[PDB]
Amino acid sequence: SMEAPKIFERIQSQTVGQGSDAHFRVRVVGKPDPECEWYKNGVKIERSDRIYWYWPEDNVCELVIRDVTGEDSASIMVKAINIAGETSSHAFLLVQAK
Repeated sequence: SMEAPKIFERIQSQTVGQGSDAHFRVRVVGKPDPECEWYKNGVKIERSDRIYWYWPEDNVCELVIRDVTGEDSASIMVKAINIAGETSSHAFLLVQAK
């Protein structure tokens, strides 16, 4: 008895000073536990030392974009998926210089 992912808490838009770190969090459940995928301007995010996502809590998937630059302003999208379905949540990241 599989259950499609359901977002309880959507991601919120962030306006962050260039050089600071951007954080995005979604609370989502599903059976099996859904995998979490993040997209920056439509491009799927892969982990690096600057940008990665993790599970700070079992039902919270978080994206961290460290030391942002103007080049990081973007539409941010998280997609939670498991064998029963997928769902997504959207926000933007707006970077401000100095």
